[PDB]
Amino acid sequence: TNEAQMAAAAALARLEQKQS
Amino acid sequence: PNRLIVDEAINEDNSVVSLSQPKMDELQLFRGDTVLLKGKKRREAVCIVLSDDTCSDEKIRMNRVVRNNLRVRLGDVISIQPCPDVKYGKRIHVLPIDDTVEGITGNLFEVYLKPYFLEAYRPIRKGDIFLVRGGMRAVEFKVVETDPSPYCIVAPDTVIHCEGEPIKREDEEESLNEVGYDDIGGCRKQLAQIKEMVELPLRHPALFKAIGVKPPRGILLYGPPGTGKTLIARAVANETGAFFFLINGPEIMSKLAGESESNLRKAFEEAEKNAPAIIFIDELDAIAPKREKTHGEVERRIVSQLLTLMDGLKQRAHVIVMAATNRPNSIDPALRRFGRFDREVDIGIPDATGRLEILQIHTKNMKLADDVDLEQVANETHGHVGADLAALCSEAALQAIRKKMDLIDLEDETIDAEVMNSLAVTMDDFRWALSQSNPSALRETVVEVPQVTWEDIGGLEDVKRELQELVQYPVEHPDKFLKFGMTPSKGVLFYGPPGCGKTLLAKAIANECQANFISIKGPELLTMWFGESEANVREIFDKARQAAPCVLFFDELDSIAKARGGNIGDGGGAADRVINQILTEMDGMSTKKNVFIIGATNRPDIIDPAILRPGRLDQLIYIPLPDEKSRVAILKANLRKSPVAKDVDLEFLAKMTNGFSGADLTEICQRACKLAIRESIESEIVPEIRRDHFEEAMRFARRSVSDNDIRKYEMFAQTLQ
Amino acid sequence: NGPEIMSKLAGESESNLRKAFEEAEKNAPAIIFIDELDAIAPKREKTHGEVERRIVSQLLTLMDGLKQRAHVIVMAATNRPNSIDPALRRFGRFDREVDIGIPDATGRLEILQIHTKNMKLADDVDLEQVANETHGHVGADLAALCSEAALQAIRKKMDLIDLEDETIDAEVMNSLAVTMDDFRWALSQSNPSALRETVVEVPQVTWEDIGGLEDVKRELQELVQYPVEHPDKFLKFGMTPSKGVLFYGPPGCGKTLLAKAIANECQAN
Ligand SMILES: Nc1ncnc2c1ncn2[C@@H]1O[C@H](COP(=O)(O)OP(=O)(O)O)[C@@H](O)[C@H]1O
Ligand SMILES: Nc1ncnc2c1ncn2[C@@H]1O[C@H](COP(=O)(O)OP(=O)(O)O)[C@@H](O)[C@H]1O
Ligand SMILES: Nc1ncnc2c1ncn2[C@@H]1O[C@H](COP(=O)(O)OP(=O)(O)O)[C@@H](O)[C@H]1O
Repeated sequence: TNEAQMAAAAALARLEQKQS
Repeated sequence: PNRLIVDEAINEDNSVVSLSQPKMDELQLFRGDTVLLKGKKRREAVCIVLSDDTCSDEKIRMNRVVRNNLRVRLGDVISIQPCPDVKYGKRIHVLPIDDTVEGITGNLFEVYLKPYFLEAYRPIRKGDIFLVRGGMRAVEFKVVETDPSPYCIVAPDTVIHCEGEPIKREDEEESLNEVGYDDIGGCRKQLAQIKEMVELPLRHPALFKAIGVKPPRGILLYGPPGTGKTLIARAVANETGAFFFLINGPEIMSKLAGESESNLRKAFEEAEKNAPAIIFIDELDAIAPKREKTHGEVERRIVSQLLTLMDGLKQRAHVIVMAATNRPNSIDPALRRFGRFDREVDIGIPDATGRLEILQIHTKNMKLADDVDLEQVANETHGHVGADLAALCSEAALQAIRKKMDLIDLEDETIDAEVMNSLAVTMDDFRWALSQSNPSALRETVVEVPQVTWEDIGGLEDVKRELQELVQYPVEHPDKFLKFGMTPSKGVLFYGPPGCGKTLLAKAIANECQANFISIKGPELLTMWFGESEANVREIFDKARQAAPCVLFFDELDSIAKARGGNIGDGGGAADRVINQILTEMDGMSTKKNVFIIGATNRPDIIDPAILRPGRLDQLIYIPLPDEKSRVAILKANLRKSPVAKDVDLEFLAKMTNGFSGADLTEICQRACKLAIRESIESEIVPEIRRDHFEEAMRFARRSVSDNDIRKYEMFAQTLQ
Repeated sequence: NGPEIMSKLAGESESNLRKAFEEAEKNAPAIIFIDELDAIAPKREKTHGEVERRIVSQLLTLMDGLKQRAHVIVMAATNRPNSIDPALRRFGRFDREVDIGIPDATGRLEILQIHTKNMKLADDVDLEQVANETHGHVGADLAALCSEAALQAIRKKMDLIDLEDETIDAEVMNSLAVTMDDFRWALSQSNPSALRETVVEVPQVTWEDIGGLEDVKRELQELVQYPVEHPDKFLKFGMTPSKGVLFYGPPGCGKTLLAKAIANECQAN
């Protein structure tokens, strides 16, 4: 659902910011 | 079904787990969906599922924060279910845990919680514990009140409260700052080997009672001081939950005869009563030195007592004894016999990647400035161990807190959290720390996968391919070697003029193969010969066996022959004490250990011919002086570190330097650079190396191999056909 | 065993050693096994302590007391006969000795077959190839090899099915097979304990492995086999058997294979 994908988008941003 | 084995994660996020796609399809969930984790003692947690290329199908990867809240440990199994009805909350109340808030004061919400939750959209459940790092502290918080229940996503528009006294940690939960596996940097391969040996006996004792398989009962760790030997022993006990008991040589030796043996026995009795348990004996060589090396009765007695207690582990169920020593050969050999400490793990010295990991671990709580480059530090910190890298992080923080924070701080119990969070450590602070620290393991050899690639070697395209066939083909295509009855070579010797890249060749193949590179240099061969300590050759080969897959490179094979006079010397033969031990170890080394031996010499006419016989370095490769296109490649590679003017004609220079080796082309590059520096300095009493600097260098640089030596090298290669 | 006796205080080590002999007589027939003999009775020149000398003397007198302790045999294990008090090897006591050594390729296969009796092996597992690869390994190393290979199969299948309880279902164990990949992994993690020792065995080289030299092959048979195949002919004609032969000539012409081939045909070590 949408609230779960909103949490996922924030988790992906934190992960990619640390990887780059 | 829907049951996954709990393992470690690479993603450290407090609300995320990683699954392999076949389990995401079985659970009918998609990347980014929220799931609930069902742990032990009626405890659960909420998280987001992502994916990676490292999780196996049967495993679920999570961090310590999730395992602690679920009251589960590595190796356990939990149930997973989707929960698509997750929504965001409107209000949460989060308070710190007293155990982690010490030395600091101020608005902890603004420093920690607000950066943590704001625009973060984290799923949380009431009662969850999570860690926020910063300001040189690691502070964990508990969720004590939420309006939605039992879980919700914390949105940036929610109200976050933080009013009340710090909370005391409950007995059902462990502190997130307790030593665990995430505190260990380098030597991750060694930790994996230990986990394979230890996790099951302690986490699943039913398997070894029900199955006719023998557990390990002891593990010996060895390497220089400060490498993490004692850190691993503690981390393992904390992660598995086994009762930990600490023993150390000096303390036991500080007791009188009869007291030392009684205390040693009690340590084993306590481990059994509290089983599952792990006993760690530090300074094993100090508590149990070789009996044949000591005349003291008490020291011989304590060795016998330790050996008896180790053998008693056949009766003490679920007790594993670990030990640490500086050298595997400094302890009584009885300890290493089948049983007791028959399993050993070589910790050694962290490699460049591990050293960076250690620097990153000990800076997780520190603010670093944009100019900080810990990878550059890890590359410069040769001879340093984890204890030294941790010291460098603390010492660099000392400069940051002295330069800026000392003018902010008070002579009081606590420091404001707001100012500590903004305290960045600069590059000059790590550079200062590096000058103050002194490596504790600079004499010991550092064995690691080298960073030399094929692109770093000019020319020799065919030799590069030959090394791939010598090292990779025997294991990538073993069915073709069996089909044609081919016996793979155990090693190759390089010969020819000096300065042609023989050292880089061995490193480059080790790098591509992801194999450890062990470098033995002339001074080591000479030390063993002169000091009549050729027995140390066995330790060199033993490193290759433990470091496998690896490449064992013996440089300057003629170093002893030259030290014996080379062309004149004595009236004897090429054999000597050290080469005899090397040849013996070569014959006793099997290709099944994935160890490939490479030799190099610039004077093959004065080395023991035995090393060239079948079964030894029977593959011979001639490395001539670089040709026209290779010399250009060498000049271009060597100049990658300096600005070079567009007028510099490197092809013209290479055409003139017909008799120059790659090392001699470096001399030209270095001279042209130094000449550019000289002129640049004089102009202030230039921005790049001009053609005039290379042409001037051509009048000072010389070939190291004379025309007579070039013909000798070619005639030798011709003689061998 | 050494450590059990040597760890005890003066007077305790001697009493405990004497009790062991008293119990063997009381329960005769009996066998006393002394492991790590060199730990209690090392070569005299290697120990000077008063306590160590006394316990060695106590063992020597207890061994001599076996004249009265009927039906009691004492066996001891050491690494080298030359590391222990030579007095032990005097007539009686420990005068008889047997060289156990290490297994050869055939013995290693037998050991692997023994330690796999309870193991379910996959069709790809071939213990003969393993026995040939495990050079320098002893029985305790091959037992560890089988254990490690079993552990790999357990992790892959037992945890995969998610069976966590106090007991293990017999049906699951019945289907738990150990593949050759698990043995190869265990071989990579195993480390031979006898790799430093000289290997003595009957060689696999036969005469068919050597090209040419037909007359030399016969000459070795005359020198090595005939003295024991026809001992009455050597005595009858007053022959003095040769104790050895030297080979000379260019290198790489089969000098080593010739020595092995004759050792093989006569089944000599
Ligand atoms: N391999 C390693 N990885 C991470 N940290 C390490 C490692 N080795 C040592 N350290 C750090 O260095 C210090 C070692 O101190 P201690 O635990 O007393 O070990 P030692 O036995 O070397 O004295 C600790 O702060 C530890 O975190
Ligand atoms: N073909 C080449 N490509 C790149 N660098 C080279 C080459 N040949 C020599 N060099 C440089 O010259 C140096 C000397 O090489 P080395 O193999 O150590 O020679 P030697 O073993 O005879 O002393 C190396 O550090 C390398 O940087
Ligand atoms: N007559 C032969 N028939 C078959 N192979 C031979 C013969 N002579 C030599 N070889 C090969 O040459 C190698 C070296 O022989 P070897 O007898 O070991 O040399 P050396 O006795 O000088 O050490 C052997 O491995 C063998 O394969």
